[PDB]
Amino acid sequence: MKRAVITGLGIVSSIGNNQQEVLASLREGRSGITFSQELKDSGMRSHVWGNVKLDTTGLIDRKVVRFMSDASIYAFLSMEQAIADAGLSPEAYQNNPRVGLIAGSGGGSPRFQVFGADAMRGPRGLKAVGPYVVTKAMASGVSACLATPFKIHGVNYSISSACATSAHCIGNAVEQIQLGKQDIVFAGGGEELCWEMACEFDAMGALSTKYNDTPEKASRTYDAHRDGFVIAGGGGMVVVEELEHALARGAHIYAEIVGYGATSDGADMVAPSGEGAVRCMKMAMHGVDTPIDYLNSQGTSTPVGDVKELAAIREVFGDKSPAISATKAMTGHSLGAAGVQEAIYSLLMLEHGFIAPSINIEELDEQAAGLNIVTETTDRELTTVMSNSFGFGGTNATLVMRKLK
Amino acid sequence: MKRAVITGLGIVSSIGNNQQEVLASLREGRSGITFSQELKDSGMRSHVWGNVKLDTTGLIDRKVVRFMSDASIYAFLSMEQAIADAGLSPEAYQNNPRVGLIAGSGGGSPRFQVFGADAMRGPRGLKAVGPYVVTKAMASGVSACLATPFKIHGVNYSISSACATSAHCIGNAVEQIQLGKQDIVFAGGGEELCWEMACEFDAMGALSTKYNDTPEKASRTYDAHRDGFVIAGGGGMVVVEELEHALARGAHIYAEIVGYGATSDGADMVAPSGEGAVRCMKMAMHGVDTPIDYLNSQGTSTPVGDVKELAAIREVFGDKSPAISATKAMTGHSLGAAGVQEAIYSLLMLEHGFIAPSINIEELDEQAAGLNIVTETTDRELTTVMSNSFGFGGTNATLVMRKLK
Ligand SMILES: [N+]
Ligand SMILES: [N+]
Repeated sequence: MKRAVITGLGIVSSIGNNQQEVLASLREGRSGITFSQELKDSGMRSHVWGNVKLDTTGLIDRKVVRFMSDASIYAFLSMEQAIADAGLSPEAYQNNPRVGLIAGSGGGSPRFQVFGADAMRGPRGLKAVGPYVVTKAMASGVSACLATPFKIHGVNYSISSACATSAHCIGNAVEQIQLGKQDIVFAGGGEELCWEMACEFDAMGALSTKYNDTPEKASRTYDAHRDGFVIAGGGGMVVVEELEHALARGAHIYAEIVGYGATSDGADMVAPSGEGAVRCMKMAMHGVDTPIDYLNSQGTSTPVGDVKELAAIREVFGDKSPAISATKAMTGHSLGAAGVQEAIYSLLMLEHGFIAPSINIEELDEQAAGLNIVTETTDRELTTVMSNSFGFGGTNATLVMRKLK
Repeated sequence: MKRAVITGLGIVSSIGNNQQEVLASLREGRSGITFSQELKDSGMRSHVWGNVKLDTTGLIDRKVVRFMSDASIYAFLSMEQAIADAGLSPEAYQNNPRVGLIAGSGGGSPRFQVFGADAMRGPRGLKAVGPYVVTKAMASGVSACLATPFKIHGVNYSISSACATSAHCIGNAVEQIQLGKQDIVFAGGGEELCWEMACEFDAMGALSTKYNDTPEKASRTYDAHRDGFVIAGGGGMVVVEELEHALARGAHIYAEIVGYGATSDGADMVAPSGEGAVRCMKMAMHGVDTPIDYLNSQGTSTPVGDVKELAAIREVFGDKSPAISATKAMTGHSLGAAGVQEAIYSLLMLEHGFIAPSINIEELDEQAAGLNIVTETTDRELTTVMSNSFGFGGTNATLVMRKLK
C-alpha cells in the first residue's frame, strides 16, 4: 500500500518556539519548567509548569483568533511553521479535497468552559458569555479552528486519548494516506496551560509537589525520588504526506512512518497495565526489520508509570535494549500536545544525529538497571526511532520512524 | 478490502431508553422535548431540551460509575445494549486484541469541568475536587470509561467533531475493519445535558427561544418559522464487525456500511458552506450502485443551516430526490451523540421498513421545493439509507448503509 512520510514540522513548546530553539534546548538538556504563581494562587500543591514563553497577542488575524482557545492558538502557530517548513504554497494545500487535518487536545478548554459558567452566573448573564465560547470549549476546537482558516477541504476532526492524543492523530493521518484517501494530512495537537485543568490532576496526586523551590528539577523521569509529572502546554504539527506525492514535488523528507501501534489496556482507569504497552510497541514494530536506535519514552515521571513502561520496554526488546531518554524531564507533560511534540523531538534527533539526555536522574531507579538510559547528549548516527505515548484511560500509541536513503 | 456490517445497536435518547422504545416514538412521531427548570433558572433564553427520561441510579457498578460523567453513562448503557443485541459474550469480545472501541462526545463534560473549578475555589480546595474529575472532564472520557470496564484490548480513543462526532467514530471503525486491523469495533458516543454547556449555545443565538411555552413544538426543522435547535443529551453505540467474522458466528446483520464520507468546508466557523456537504455525500455514494431510498439529514432546525443542506441535497440528487426526514424535530440535537443515534434511527427504519415523520412543519421552506420531505410515518421497503452529520468547524460526515444481499 501507500507509504507515509513527514515533510514538515512546527512546534510551540516549553523548550522552544520553533524547531531551531527546540534543537538547541535538546542538545543542551535545557529545562523548560518554571515556577507558576498562577498555580500557587489557585490553591494547588504543585507550583511548577512547562509554560510557552511567547506572547501570542496579535500573531493571528483578529477575526480568526476570536474563536480560539490557547490549545488552538499553539496548534495554529505550529501549523504555520509546518507549512513553511514543508515548502507548501497556499495553492498547494488550500481548497484541496485530498488535503486534510487531524488534530486534537486532551481536555479542550477548561478555562473557557469555566468562563462561560462563571459569566452566565454573573449579573450580565448571556451577555457576559459571548458567542465565541462554543468554538473555544468544544473538544474539536483544535481541528475546527485550524481547518477553517487554512482552507482545508479533506478530512477534518479531532482525536482525543489523553497523553496519546496527538500520537493517535499522526497514526490516523497515516491511515488516511494508506487508504489512498488523502495525499497530505496535517496532524498534531495543542493544550492550554491553566490551573482550571491542572488542579484536576493535582487532586489525583499525579503532579509533582516536592520540588517547587527548584522547578527545573521537578520533572525527573526514572529518578528514585520522582513524585509526579509537571504539567505543560503548547502545540505541534507535522505534515504527513504520501511518498510519491512528496518525491514528485521535491519535498524534504525527515522520515517515513514505518510503524504505528494503537492498543487498549482494558484494566485500570488511571494506571498503565504495561501489557497493553507491550502489544502497542510490538504492533508498531511489525515488518520493521531495522533495529530501534533510539526510543523516546512516555516517561511521565510518576512512581508507578515509569516502572510499568520500563518493564514493557524490557519485554519488547529484551537483550536488544535501544538508547532511551525521556524528554519530559526537560519539557514537562504537554498532555494532548505530547505525542506530536515528542515525535518532533525524535525527528530532530534523527535528522541531526544525536540523542537528547534524560535529565535530573540523580539516582537511577533500581528497576531501570541494565537499560541504556542516556543521561548526556550523545552524537550518533540514528536510522530508526520509536516514540511511545501511553495515556490515562488505558489508551496506547507508538510511532516508529525511519530515515530514507 | 474487508467489508463492514452492523451486528448490534444500543441507544439512550430523549425518545427512548432502548431501540424498542425509540422505535415506538419514531413511528408515532413523539417528541422528547420538555420544559427545563434548570435552563430557566440558569438565566437562559431557551427553556426546552431533549432530556433522557431514565433513572440510571444503580445501573452501573459503583467502582465503575465513579469515573463517569453523564456522556459516559449514556454511552456505557448503550454499549451494554449493543453487546447483548449483537449476541456477544465476554469470552468473545473481552481481552481480545482484535476488538476495539471508538466513541466520543462533543464537549466532554462542561458540568464536571465547572464543578472542579467551583470546588477548587472553595475552602476545601483539592479535597473538594476529588480524584475523579479528570476521567469525567477530559475529552476522551467516553472512550476511556468504557474501554476499561469492557476490557477492550484493541483500538481505543475518542474522535470529536461537533455534530459529526459519533458519525466520524463509526466511519473510523469501518476503516479499522477495512485495514484488517480489527474484527469488531464498538462505535458511538454520548453527550451530557446541562446548562453549563447549553448556555454557550444560547449566547451564540443557536438555540430556539420562541416556543418555551410549547416545548414539543420548539424543534421544527424545515419550518419557515424555525428559530434555532433544541439541545439534547443521550448516547448511542453500534457494533461494527468484519463481514466474514459476522457470518461465521451467525450474527444478526442490520446492514453493511457501503459508504463513508468525511470532508471539510474550510470556510466559516459556525455556518455550513454546502460545498463541503455536497462533496461529503458524493464521497459516501461513490461506488454504491443502489439508489438512496431514505435520507436522515442534519436538519438542525436553524434558519441558515437548514437552507444550506437542502441546497446541497438538491445539488447531489436534483430531480431524483430520496425520502427525507429530520428526526431532530422530535428528538432534538444531542450533539456528539447525534451521529450514532441518527445512524440507529436510520437502521431501525431500514430494519422495520418505514419512514419517520418530520414533525412540526406547518409551512415548508421554499428551499425544499423539489424535494421529498416526509411529514407522516410512511411504510416502505427501504434498502439503502443515508445519514448526514454536519457540525461546526465545517466538519462533515456521511454514512450510507445498505441491507446485505
Ligand atoms: N514519547
Ligand atoms: N442525520
